Amino acid sequence: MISLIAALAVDRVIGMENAMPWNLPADLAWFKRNTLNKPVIMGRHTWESIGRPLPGRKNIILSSQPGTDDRVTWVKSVDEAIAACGDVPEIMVIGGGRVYEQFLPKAQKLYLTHIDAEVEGDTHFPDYEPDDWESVFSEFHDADAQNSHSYCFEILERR
Ligand SMILES: NC(=O)c1ccc[n+]([C@@H]2O[C@H](COP(=O)([O-])OP(=O)(O)OC[C@H]3O[C@@H](n4cnc5c(N)ncnc54)[C@H](OP(=O)(O)O)[C@@H]3O)[C@@H](O)[C@H]2O)c1
Ligand SMILES: Nc1nc(=O)c2nc(CNc3ccc(C(=O)N[C@@H](CCC(=O)O)C(=O)O)cc3)cnc2[nH]1
Ligand SMILES: [Mn+2]
Ligand SMILES: [Mn+2]
Ligand SMILES: [Mn+2]
Repeated sequence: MISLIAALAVDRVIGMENAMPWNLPADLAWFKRNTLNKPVIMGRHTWESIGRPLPGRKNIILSSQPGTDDRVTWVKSVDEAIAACGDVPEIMVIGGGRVYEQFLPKAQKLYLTHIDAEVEGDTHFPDYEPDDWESVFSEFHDADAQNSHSYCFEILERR
């Protein structure tokens, strides 16, 4: 099974200048819980944005060019990325925009955080078709001293 996980600001913005400008510790904790002990697939730009391997997960990087770090696994196509995960119950696709576009048609589940924040971005989550997806979990949180925007955790499953 393939799942996508992402955090979206207003208008599906996910990034600006190869960074995420907000800071929501509760959402990063949600990301860790939902990805630990699973393989994670990311594009090369997102690898550079994170800047180090994510511990406790098999890190698989898509790039058309040879890899430059043997602490992670490098692959050259979507099918190779999936194969490199092996026989696991759930593969997590962790972006960025280009990678999400390619894996969305193959995904059964979306883990989306909707953040009540406006930021001028250059990368968006794919326009997906709402009719194709059932919301099976949603949990809203007001802003607090650690998290400066309100946010909603949602899990959707392909109908
Ligand atoms: N808010 C969130 O949830 C979230 C999550 C992830 C990322 N982000 C943000 O998203 C932005 C990065 O997204 P992005 O769309 O620019 O880049 P991306 O999807 O992370 O990386 C694109 C790169 O991946 C490689 N690639 C993708 N598909 C491939 C394929 N089929 N075969 C081979 N290589 C492939 C290519 O690398 P080569 O050029 O080396 O061939 C391509 O240039 C950053 O701002 C980041 O902070 C946000
Ligand atoms: N919901 C969601 N939020 C995100 O921030 C997110 N980020 C990415 C890509 N970028 C990043 C950037 C940093 C870390 C990171 O530092 N993660 C640590 C945090 C642990 C914690 O804060 O408790 C990790 O071990 O996962 C992960 C992904 C992909 N999907 C996402 N999905
Ligand atoms: Mn092929
Ligand atoms: Mn197999
Ligand atoms: Mn806000």
